[PDB]
Amino acid sequence: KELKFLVVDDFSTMRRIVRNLLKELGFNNVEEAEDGVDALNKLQAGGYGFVISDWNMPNMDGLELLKTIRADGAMSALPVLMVTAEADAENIKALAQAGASGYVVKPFTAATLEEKLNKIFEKLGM
Amino acid sequence: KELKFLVVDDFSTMRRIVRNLLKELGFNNVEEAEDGVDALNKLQAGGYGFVISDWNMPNMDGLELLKTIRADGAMSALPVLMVTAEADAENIKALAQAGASGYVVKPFTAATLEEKLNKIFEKLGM
Amino acid sequence: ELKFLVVDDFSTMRRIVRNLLKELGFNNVEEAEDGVDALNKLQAGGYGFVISDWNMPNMDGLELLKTIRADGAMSALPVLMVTAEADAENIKALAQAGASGYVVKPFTAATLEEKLNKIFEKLGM
Amino acid sequence: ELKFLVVDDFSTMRRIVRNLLKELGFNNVEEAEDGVDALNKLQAGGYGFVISDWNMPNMDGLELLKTIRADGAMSALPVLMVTAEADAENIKALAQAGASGYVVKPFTAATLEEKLNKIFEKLGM
Repeated sequence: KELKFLVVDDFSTMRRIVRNLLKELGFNNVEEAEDGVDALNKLQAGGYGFVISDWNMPNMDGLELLKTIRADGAMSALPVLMVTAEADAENIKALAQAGASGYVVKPFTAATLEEKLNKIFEKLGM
Repeated sequence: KELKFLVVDDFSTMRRIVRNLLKELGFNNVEEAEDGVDALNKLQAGGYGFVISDWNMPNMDGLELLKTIRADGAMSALPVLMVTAEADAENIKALAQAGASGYVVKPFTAATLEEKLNKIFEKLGM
Repeated sequence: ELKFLVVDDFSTMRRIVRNLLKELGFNNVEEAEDGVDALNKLQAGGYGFVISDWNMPNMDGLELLKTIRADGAMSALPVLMVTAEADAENIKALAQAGASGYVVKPFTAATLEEKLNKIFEKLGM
Repeated sequence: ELKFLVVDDFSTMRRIVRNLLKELGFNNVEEAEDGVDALNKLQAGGYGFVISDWNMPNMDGLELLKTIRADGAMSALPVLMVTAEADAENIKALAQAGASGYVVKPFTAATLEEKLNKIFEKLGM
Protein backbone atom coordinates (compact mmCIF):
# COMPACT_ATOMS: atom_id res chain seq x y z
CA LYS A 1 0.00 0.00 0.00
CA GLU A 2 3.00 2.32 0.52
CA LEU A 3 4.44 1.30 -2.89
CA LYS A 4 5.10 4.24 -5.20
CA PHE A 5 3.02 4.08 -8.40
CA LEU A 6 3.53 6.02 -11.62
CA VAL A 7 0.42 6.38 -13.78
CA VAL A 8 1.13 7.20 -17.42
CA ASP A 9 -1.41 8.49 -19.94
CA ASP A 10 -1.60 11.59 -22.10
CA PHE A 11 -5.23 12.22 -21.10
CA SER A 12 -5.32 13.86 -17.69
CA THR A 13 -8.84 12.66 -16.99
CA MET A 14 -7.97 8.98 -17.41
CA ARG A 15 -4.89 9.46 -15.16
CA ARG A 16 -7.06 11.04 -12.45
CA ILE A 17 -9.49 8.13 -12.76
CA VAL A 18 -6.71 5.54 -12.30
CA ARG A 19 -5.21 7.53 -9.40
CA ASN A 20 -8.58 7.59 -7.64
CA LEU A 21 -9.36 3.91 -8.20
CA LEU A 22 -5.94 3.22 -6.65
CA LYS A 23 -6.86 5.41 -3.67
CA GLU A 24 -10.13 3.48 -3.38
CA LEU A 25 -8.01 0.31 -3.01
CA GLY A 26 -5.72 1.80 -0.35
CA PHE A 27 -2.78 2.87 -2.55
CA ASN A 28 -2.10 6.55 -1.89
CA ASN A 29 1.51 6.97 -3.12
CA VAL A 30 0.84 7.80 -6.81
CA GLU A 31 2.58 10.06 -9.32
CA GLU A 32 1.59 10.93 -12.90
CA ALA A 33 3.39 11.27 -16.28
CA GLU A 34 2.13 12.42 -19.72
CA ASP A 35 3.90 10.00 -22.08
CA GLY A 36 6.77 7.51 -22.31
CA VAL A 37 9.39 10.30 -22.32
CA ASP A 38 8.10 12.16 -19.26
CA ALA A 39 7.73 8.82 -17.49
CA LEU A 40 11.29 7.66 -18.15
CA ASN A 41 12.53 11.02 -16.91
CA LYS A 42 10.62 10.45 -13.65
CA LEU A 43 11.63 6.81 -13.24
CA GLN A 44 15.31 7.73 -13.59
CA ALA A 45 14.88 9.89 -10.50
CA GLY A 46 14.15 6.60 -8.71
CA GLY A 47 11.85 5.43 -5.92
CA TYR A 48 9.08 3.87 -8.03
CA GLY A 49 7.80 0.36 -7.46
CA PHE A 50 5.00 0.02 -10.00
CA VAL A 51 4.05 1.52 -13.36
CA ILE A 52 0.59 1.60 -14.91
CA SER A 53 0.79 2.71 -18.54
CA ASP A 54 -1.56 3.26 -21.41
CA TRP A 55 -0.91 1.52 -24.73
CA ASN A 56 -1.16 4.66 -26.92
CA MET A 57 0.66 7.92 -26.17
CA PRO A 58 2.73 10.55 -28.06
CA ASN A 59 6.53 10.52 -28.42
CA MET A 60 6.93 7.09 -26.83
CA ASP A 61 3.93 4.81 -26.39
CA GLY A 62 3.30 2.09 -23.82
CA LEU A 63 5.00 -0.81 -25.61
CA GLU A 64 8.06 1.34 -26.39
CA LEU A 65 8.18 2.53 -22.78
CA LEU A 66 7.93 -1.06 -21.53
CA LYS A 67 10.71 -2.30 -23.78
CA THR A 68 12.96 0.57 -22.66
CA ILE A 69 12.34 -0.10 -18.93
CA ARG A 70 13.05 -3.82 -19.41
CA ALA A 71 16.42 -3.00 -20.98
CA ASP A 72 17.47 -0.58 -18.22
CA GLY A 73 19.56 -2.25 -15.50
CA ALA A 74 18.31 0.23 -12.86
CA MET A 75 14.65 -0.78 -13.36
CA SER A 76 14.59 -3.88 -15.52
CA ALA A 77 12.28 -5.89 -13.29
CA LEU A 78 9.86 -3.06 -12.42
CA PRO A 79 6.20 -4.23 -12.57
CA VAL A 80 4.34 -2.75 -15.54
CA LEU A 81 0.54 -3.07 -15.95
CA MET A 82 -0.49 -2.07 -19.45
CA VAL A 83 -3.85 -0.40 -20.02
CA THR A 84 -5.40 -1.12 -23.42
CA ALA A 85 -8.77 -0.32 -24.99
CA GLU A 86 -9.16 -3.77 -26.60
CA ALA A 87 -7.65 -7.20 -25.88
CA ASP A 88 -6.37 -7.98 -29.38
CA ALA A 89 -4.68 -11.38 -29.77
CA GLU A 90 -1.59 -9.78 -31.40
CA ASN A 91 -1.52 -7.08 -28.72
CA ILE A 92 -1.72 -9.62 -25.91
CA LYS A 93 1.16 -11.57 -27.54
CA ALA A 94 3.23 -8.44 -28.17
CA LEU A 95 2.69 -7.48 -24.54
CA ALA A 96 3.76 -10.95 -23.47
CA GLN A 97 6.84 -10.87 -25.68
CA ALA A 98 7.82 -7.43 -24.36
CA GLY A 99 7.73 -8.47 -20.68
CA ALA A 100 4.54 -6.76 -19.44
CA SER A 101 3.50 -7.83 -15.93
CA GLY A 102 -0.13 -7.83 -17.02
CA TYR A 103 -2.80 -5.85 -18.85
CA VAL A 104 -6.24 -4.37 -18.21
CA VAL A 105 -8.91 -3.25 -20.70
CA LYS A 106 -10.38 0.20 -20.10
CA PRO A 107 -12.78 1.32 -18.81
CA PHE A 108 -12.23 -0.83 -15.74
CA THR A 109 -13.51 -0.87 -12.19
CA ALA A 110 -11.66 -0.76 -8.88
CA ALA A 111 -12.54 -4.42 -8.58
CA THR A 112 -10.98 -5.45 -11.90
CA LEU A 113 -7.92 -3.38 -10.99
CA GLU A 114 -7.66 -5.09 -7.59
CA GLU A 115 -7.67 -8.57 -9.06
CA LYS A 116 -5.02 -7.57 -11.63
CA LEU A 117 -2.76 -6.05 -8.98
CA ASN A 118 -3.06 -9.06 -6.67
CA LYS A 119 -2.11 -11.49 -9.46
CA ILE A 120 1.02 -9.49 -10.26
CA PHE A 121 2.02 -9.11 -6.60
CA GLU A 122 1.64 -12.84 -6.07
CA LYS A 123 3.60 -13.78 -9.21
CA LEU A 124 6.48 -11.52 -8.17
CA GLY A 125 6.21 -12.45 -4.52
CA MET A 126 5.29 -9.12 -2.95
CA LYS B 1 10.48 3.11 13.30
CA GLU B 2 10.91 -0.66 13.14
CA LEU B 3 11.77 -0.84 9.43
CA LYS B 4 14.03 -3.89 9.00
CA PHE B 5 17.57 -2.91 7.94
CA LEU B 6 20.38 -5.05 6.52
CA VAL B 7 23.87 -3.59 7.05
CA VAL B 8 26.44 -5.05 4.65
CA ASP B 9 30.21 -4.75 5.07
CA ASP B 10 33.06 -7.25 5.40
CA PHE B 11 34.60 -5.24 8.28
CA SER B 12 32.70 -6.20 11.47
CA THR B 13 33.75 -2.99 13.19
CA MET B 14 31.99 -0.83 10.59
CA ARG B 15 28.83 -3.00 10.65
CA ARG B 16 28.67 -2.57 14.45
CA ILE B 17 29.21 1.21 14.18
CA VAL B 18 26.33 1.58 11.64
CA ARG B 19 24.05 -0.65 13.73
CA ASN B 20 24.72 1.52 16.76
CA LEU B 21 24.16 4.79 14.93
CA LEU B 22 20.77 3.45 13.73
CA LYS B 23 19.91 2.50 17.33
CA GLU B 24 20.80 6.07 18.29
CA LEU B 25 18.34 7.24 15.60
CA GLY B 26 15.59 4.89 16.81
CA PHE B 27 15.92 2.00 14.36
CA ASN B 28 16.39 -1.19 16.33
CA ASN B 29 15.42 -3.82 13.76
CA VAL B 30 18.84 -4.40 12.11
CA GLU B 31 20.59 -7.50 10.70
CA GLU B 32 24.12 -7.87 9.30
CA ALA B 33 25.79 -9.50 6.25
CA GLU B 34 29.53 -9.94 5.45
CA ASP B 35 29.51 -9.40 1.65
CA GLY B 36 27.07 -9.27 -1.27
CA VAL B 37 26.62 -13.07 -1.48
CA ASP B 38 25.65 -13.35 2.19
CA ALA B 39 23.40 -10.27 1.83
CA LEU B 40 21.60 -11.67 -1.18
CA ASN B 41 21.03 -14.94 0.63
CA LYS B 42 19.42 -12.97 3.46
CA LEU B 43 17.33 -10.73 1.21
CA GLN B 44 15.97 -13.86 -0.53
CA ALA B 45 14.41 -14.75 2.82
CA GLY B 46 12.40 -11.54 2.52
CA GLY B 47 11.38 -9.16 5.27
CA TYR B 48 13.79 -6.27 4.69
CA GLY B 49 12.92 -2.67 4.06
CA PHE B 50 16.27 -0.93 3.68
CA VAL B 51 19.84 -1.86 2.76
CA ILE B 52 23.02 -0.04 3.74
CA SER B 53 25.96 -1.51 1.89
CA ASP B 54 29.66 -0.79 1.62
CA TRP B 55 31.16 -0.23 -1.83
CA ASN B 56 34.13 -2.58 -1.27
CA MET B 57 33.49 -6.24 -0.42
CA PRO B 58 34.86 -9.63 -1.50
CA ASN B 59 32.85 -12.07 -3.69
CA MET B 60 30.23 -9.45 -4.64
CA ASP B 61 30.78 -5.78 -3.87
CA GLY B 62 28.31 -2.97 -3.28
CA LEU B 63 27.72 -2.05 -6.94
CA GLU B 64 27.26 -5.67 -8.05
CA LEU B 65 24.88 -6.31 -5.12
CA LEU B 66 22.87 -3.16 -5.99
CA LYS B 67 22.61 -4.21 -9.63
CA THR B 68 21.45 -7.69 -8.65
CA ILE B 69 18.77 -6.30 -6.29
CA ARG B 70 17.43 -3.95 -9.01
CA ALA B 71 17.09 -6.87 -11.42
CA ASP B 72 14.71 -8.61 -9.00
CA GLY B 73 10.95 -8.02 -9.34
CA ALA B 74 10.17 -7.73 -5.62
CA MET B 75 13.26 -5.66 -4.73
CA SER B 76 12.98 -3.28 -7.67
CA ALA B 77 12.35 -0.41 -5.29
CA LEU B 78 14.20 -1.63 -2.16
CA PRO B 79 16.06 1.39 -0.71
CA VAL B 80 19.83 0.97 -0.93
CA LEU B 81 22.22 3.47 0.69
CA MET B 82 25.77 3.04 -0.52
CA VAL B 83 28.64 3.70 1.88
CA THR B 84 31.87 4.86 0.27
CA ALA B 85 35.33 6.08 1.34
CA GLU B 86 35.33 9.09 -1.02
CA ALA B 87 32.73 10.98 -3.07
CA ASP B 88 34.42 10.58 -6.46
CA ALA B 89 32.37 11.94 -9.40
CA GLU B 90 32.87 8.65 -11.31
CA ASN B 91 31.56 6.50 -8.44
CA ILE B 92 28.63 8.82 -7.83
CA LYS B 93 27.56 8.73 -11.50
CA ALA B 94 27.92 4.93 -11.47
CA LEU B 95 25.72 4.75 -8.36
CA ALA B 96 23.03 6.99 -9.86
CA GLN B 97 22.99 4.97 -13.08
CA ALA B 98 22.66 1.74 -11.12
CA GLY B 99 19.69 3.07 -9.12
CA ALA B 100 21.23 3.60 -5.68
CA SER B 101 18.83 5.44 -3.34
CA GLY B 102 21.76 7.53 -2.18
CA TYR B 103 25.28 7.40 -0.80
CA VAL B 104 27.22 8.51 2.29
CA VAL B 105 30.95 8.93 2.79
CA LYS B 106 32.54 7.30 5.82
CA PRO B 107 33.32 8.10 8.53
CA PHE B 108 29.91 9.68 9.17
CA THR B 109 27.95 10.79 12.23
CA ALA B 110 24.43 9.92 13.39
CA ALA B 111 23.37 13.38 12.25
CA THR B 112 24.68 12.81 8.71
CA LEU B 113 23.10 9.35 8.58
CA GLU B 114 19.75 10.85 9.65
CA GLU B 115 19.88 13.47 6.88
CA LYS B 116 20.61 10.81 4.26
CA LEU B 117 17.85 8.57 5.62
CA ASN B 118 15.30 11.37 5.56
CA LYS B 119 16.13 12.35 1.95
CA ILE B 120 15.61 8.73 0.87
CA PHE B 121 12.40 8.43 2.92
CA GLU B 122 10.99 11.59 1.34
CA LYS B 123 12.02 10.29 -2.08
CA LEU B 124 10.03 7.08 -1.62
CA GLY B 125 6.99 8.66 0.04
CA MET B 126 7.46 7.31 3.57
CA GLU C 1 13.03 13.52 -49.42
CA LEU C 2 16.34 13.64 -47.48
CA LYS C 3 17.49 10.06 -46.83
CA PHE C 4 18.27 9.46 -43.13
CA LEU C 5 20.31 6.66 -41.61
CA VAL C 6 19.31 5.90 -38.00
CA VAL C 7 21.99 4.03 -36.07
CA ASP C 8 21.56 2.25 -32.72
CA ASP C 9 22.08 -1.33 -31.55
CA PHE C 10 18.82 -1.09 -29.56
CA SER C 11 16.17 -1.86 -32.17
CA THR C 12 13.40 -0.24 -30.12
CA MET C 13 15.15 3.14 -30.16
CA ARG C 14 15.65 2.96 -33.94
CA ARG C 15 11.88 2.51 -34.38
CA ILE C 16 11.12 5.38 -32.00
CA VAL C 17 13.41 7.71 -33.97
CA ARG C 18 12.01 6.52 -37.32
CA ASN C 19 8.49 7.15 -35.97
CA LEU C 20 9.29 10.69 -34.82
CA LEU C 21 10.95 11.49 -38.16
CA LYS C 22 7.84 10.27 -40.01
CA GLU C 23 5.73 12.40 -37.67
CA LEU C 24 7.91 15.32 -38.80
CA GLY C 25 7.37 14.37 -42.46
CA PHE C 26 10.57 12.46 -43.31
CA ASN C 27 9.67 9.04 -44.71
CA ASN C 28 13.01 8.17 -46.37
CA VAL C 29 14.69 6.42 -43.45
CA GLU C 30 17.08 3.45 -43.17
CA GLU C 31 18.50 1.75 -40.07
CA ALA C 32 21.91 0.36 -39.08
CA GLU C 33 22.79 -1.52 -35.88
CA ASP C 34 26.28 -0.18 -35.13
CA GLY C 35 29.07 1.99 -36.58
CA VAL C 36 30.46 -0.73 -38.87
CA ASP C 37 27.02 -1.62 -40.25
CA ALA C 38 26.34 2.09 -40.79
CA LEU C 39 29.60 2.59 -42.73
CA ASN C 40 28.85 -0.42 -44.94
CA LYS C 41 25.55 1.23 -45.96
CA LEU C 42 26.95 4.76 -46.19
CA GLN C 43 29.42 3.53 -48.84
CA ALA C 44 26.65 3.25 -51.45
CA GLY C 45 26.08 7.00 -51.23
CA GLY C 46 22.72 8.76 -51.29
CA TYR C 47 22.46 9.54 -47.58
CA GLY C 48 21.97 13.13 -46.52
CA PHE C 49 21.73 12.90 -42.70
CA VAL C 50 22.87 10.51 -39.95
CA ILE C 51 21.40 10.13 -36.43
CA SER C 52 23.60 7.93 -34.26
CA ASP C 53 23.66 6.70 -30.67
CA TRP C 54 26.79 7.26 -28.59
CA ASN C 55 27.31 3.72 -27.28
CA MET C 56 27.33 0.75 -29.68
CA PRO C 57 29.45 -2.44 -30.03
CA ASN C 58 31.97 -2.99 -32.91
CA MET C 59 32.25 0.78 -33.52
CA ASP C 60 30.63 3.41 -31.29
CA GLY C 61 29.06 6.75 -32.20
CA LEU C 62 32.07 8.96 -31.59
CA GLU C 63 34.24 6.58 -33.62
CA LEU C 64 31.63 6.52 -36.40
CA LEU C 65 31.55 10.35 -36.45
CA LYS C 66 35.32 10.59 -36.67
CA THR C 67 35.39 8.04 -39.51
CA ILE C 68 32.74 9.95 -41.46
CA ARG C 69 34.51 13.30 -41.01
CA ALA C 70 37.83 11.77 -42.07
CA ASP C 71 36.29 10.29 -45.23
CA GLY C 72 36.65 12.59 -48.26
CA ALA C 73 33.63 11.05 -49.96
CA MET C 74 31.32 12.08 -47.11
CA SER C 75 33.27 14.37 -44.81
CA ALA C 76 30.51 16.97 -44.47
CA LEU C 77 27.60 14.59 -43.86
CA PRO C 78 25.34 16.01 -41.10
CA VAL C 79 25.55 13.87 -37.97
CA LEU C 80 23.25 14.29 -34.95
CA MET C 81 24.58 12.36 -31.98
CA VAL C 82 22.14 10.89 -29.46
CA THR C 83 23.48 10.71 -25.90
CA ALA C 84 22.12 9.57 -22.53
CA GLU C 85 24.09 12.16 -20.58
CA ALA C 86 24.64 15.80 -21.54
CA ASP C 87 28.07 15.57 -19.90
CA ALA C 88 30.20 18.67 -20.55
CA GLU C 89 33.00 16.16 -21.16
CA ASN C 90 30.97 14.46 -23.92
CA ILE C 91 29.79 17.75 -25.40
CA LYS C 92 33.46 18.75 -25.77
CA ALA C 93 34.48 15.56 -27.59
CA LEU C 94 31.38 15.82 -29.85
CA ALA C 95 32.14 19.36 -30.90
CA GLN C 96 35.82 18.48 -31.30
CA ALA C 97 34.98 15.51 -33.52
CA GLY C 98 32.63 17.70 -35.56
CA ALA C 99 29.12 16.56 -34.63
CA SER C 100 26.47 18.70 -36.32
CA GLY C 101 24.66 18.67 -32.98
CA TYR C 102 23.44 16.37 -30.22
CA VAL C 103 20.23 15.49 -28.39
CA VAL C 104 19.78 13.81 -24.99
CA LYS C 105 17.51 10.77 -24.88
CA PRO C 106 14.72 10.22 -24.20
CA PHE C 107 13.39 13.09 -26.34
CA THR C 108 10.14 14.27 -27.85
CA ALA C 109 9.23 14.97 -31.46
CA ALA C 110 9.36 18.70 -30.69
CA THR C 111 12.94 18.55 -29.39
CA LEU C 112 14.03 16.43 -32.36
CA GLU C 113 12.45 18.93 -34.74
CA GLU C 114 14.22 21.85 -33.01
CA LYS C 115 17.56 20.02 -33.28
CA LEU C 116 17.01 19.23 -36.96
CA ASN C 117 15.89 22.80 -37.65
CA LYS C 118 19.04 24.24 -36.08
CA ILE C 119 21.28 22.10 -38.32
CA PHE C 120 19.25 22.70 -41.49
CA GLU C 121 19.35 26.45 -40.90
CA LYS C 122 23.11 26.40 -40.28
CA LEU C 123 23.78 24.49 -43.51
CA GLY C 124 21.39 26.61 -45.57
CA MET C 125 18.93 23.77 -46.10
CA GLU D 1 45.81 -20.15 -19.15
CA LEU D 2 42.79 -22.41 -19.74
CA LYS D 3 40.37 -20.34 -21.83
CA PHE D 4 36.96 -19.99 -20.19
CA LEU D 5 33.66 -18.89 -21.71
CA VAL D 6 31.18 -17.39 -19.19
CA VAL D 7 27.59 -17.52 -20.45
CA ASP D 8 24.66 -15.61 -18.89
CA ASP D 9 22.30 -13.01 -20.31
CA PHE D 10 22.76 -10.92 -17.12
CA SER D 11 25.99 -8.98 -17.75
CA THR D 12 26.51 -8.23 -14.06
CA MET D 13 26.73 -11.94 -13.26
CA ARG D 14 29.22 -12.55 -16.11
CA ARG D 15 31.48 -9.82 -14.68
CA ILE D 16 31.11 -11.32 -11.17
CA VAL D 17 32.09 -14.81 -12.39
CA ARG D 18 34.98 -13.30 -14.39
CA ASN D 19 36.17 -11.41 -11.27
CA LEU D 20 36.10 -14.64 -9.24
CA LEU D 21 38.12 -16.55 -11.86
CA LYS D 22 40.71 -13.77 -12.05
CA GLU D 23 40.93 -13.97 -8.28
CA LEU D 24 41.57 -17.73 -8.59
CA GLY D 25 44.30 -17.00 -11.15
CA PHE D 26 42.26 -17.61 -14.32
CA ASN D 27 42.75 -14.58 -16.57
CA ASN D 28 41.77 -15.97 -19.98
CA VAL D 29 37.99 -15.45 -19.98
CA GLU D 30 35.49 -14.51 -22.70
CA GLU D 31 31.74 -13.92 -22.41
CA ALA D 32 28.54 -14.90 -24.27
CA GLU D 33 24.96 -13.65 -23.78
CA ASP D 34 23.02 -16.89 -24.30
CA GLY D 35 23.31 -20.40 -25.70
CA VAL D 36 23.33 -19.34 -29.36
CA ASP D 37 25.99 -16.64 -28.86
CA ALA D 38 28.08 -19.19 -26.88
CA LEU D 39 27.95 -21.80 -29.66
CA ASN D 40 28.96 -19.18 -32.24
CA LYS D 41 31.85 -18.18 -29.91
CA LEU D 42 32.97 -21.79 -29.44
CA GLN D 43 33.47 -21.88 -33.24
CA ALA D 44 36.37 -19.37 -33.09
CA GLY D 45 38.04 -22.17 -31.14
CA GLY D 46 40.50 -22.72 -28.33
CA TYR D 47 38.01 -22.90 -25.46
CA GLY D 48 38.78 -25.23 -22.58
CA PHE D 49 35.97 -24.61 -20.11
CA VAL D 50 32.35 -23.39 -20.14
CA ILE D 51 30.35 -21.91 -17.25
CA SER D 52 26.70 -21.22 -18.14
CA ASP D 53 23.54 -20.12 -16.48
CA TRP D 54 20.53 -22.40 -16.47
CA ASN D 55 18.03 -19.83 -17.73
CA MET D 56 18.67 -17.67 -20.80
CA PRO D 57 16.67 -16.57 -23.87
CA ASN D 58 17.22 -17.97 -27.41
CA MET D 59 18.86 -21.10 -25.95
CA ASP D 60 19.02 -21.92 -22.25
CA GLY D 61 21.74 -23.67 -20.27
CA LEU D 62 20.32 -27.18 -20.55
CA GLU D 63 19.91 -26.90 -24.32
CA LEU D 64 23.45 -25.48 -24.61
CA LEU D 65 24.87 -28.42 -22.65
CA LYS D 66 22.88 -30.85 -24.81
CA THR D 67 24.19 -29.22 -28.01
CA ILE D 68 27.81 -29.28 -26.82
CA ARG D 69 27.50 -32.99 -25.93
CA ALA D 70 25.93 -33.79 -29.32
CA ASP D 71 28.86 -32.19 -31.16
CA GLY D 72 31.74 -34.64 -31.70
CA ALA D 73 34.33 -31.86 -31.89
CA MET D 74 33.44 -30.64 -28.37
CA SER D 75 31.87 -33.58 -26.58
CA ALA D 76 34.68 -33.57 -23.96
CA LEU D 77 34.37 -29.86 -23.14
CA PRO D 78 33.88 -29.34 -19.35
CA VAL D 79 30.63 -27.53 -18.56
CA LEU D 80 29.83 -26.10 -15.10
CA MET D 81 26.15 -25.23 -14.80
CA VAL D 82 25.02 -22.31 -12.60
CA THR D 83 21.54 -22.57 -11.10
CA ALA D 84 19.22 -20.59 -8.81
CA GLU D 85 18.21 -23.75 -6.95
CA ALA D 86 19.69 -27.23 -6.44
CA ASP D 87 16.41 -28.90 -7.43
CA ALA D 88 17.11 -32.64 -7.37
CA GLU D 89 15.00 -32.88 -10.53
CA ASN D 90 17.29 -30.31 -12.16
CA ILE D 91 20.32 -32.17 -10.81
CA LYS D 92 18.93 -35.39 -12.31
CA ALA D 93 18.60 -33.67 -15.69
CA LEU D 94 22.11 -32.23 -15.39
CA ALA D 95 23.58 -35.67 -14.70
CA GLN D 96 21.67 -37.18 -17.63
CA ALA D 97 22.90 -34.44 -19.98
CA GLY D 98 26.55 -34.80 -19.00
CA ALA D 99 27.21 -31.64 -17.00
CA SER D 100 30.65 -31.64 -15.35
CA GLY D 101 29.15 -30.11 -12.21
CA TYR D 102 26.78 -27.43 -10.96
CA VAL D 103 26.90 -24.50 -8.54
CA VAL D 104 24.02 -22.58 -6.95
CA LYS D 105 24.24 -18.81 -7.20
CA PRO D 106 25.05 -16.54 -5.58
CA PHE D 107 28.39 -18.08 -4.71
CA THR D 108 31.78 -17.19 -3.27
CA ALA D 109 35.30 -17.58 -4.69
CA ALA D 110 35.87 -20.48 -2.27
CA THR D 111 32.83 -22.38 -3.52
CA LEU D 112 33.85 -21.81 -7.14
CA GLU D 113 37.39 -23.01 -6.45
CA GLU D 114 36.00 -26.11 -4.77
CA LYS D 115 33.83 -26.86 -7.79
CA LEU D 116 36.60 -26.29 -10.35
CA ASN D 117 39.10 -28.46 -8.45
CA LYS D 118 36.57 -31.28 -8.21
CA ILE D 119 36.02 -31.23 -12.00
CA PHE D 120 39.75 -30.92 -12.67
CA GLU D 121 40.49 -33.98 -10.53
CA LYS D 122 37.63 -36.02 -12.02
CA LEU D 123 38.77 -35.11 -15.56
CA GLY D 124 42.43 -35.92 -14.95
CA MET D 125 43.28 -32.28 -15.51
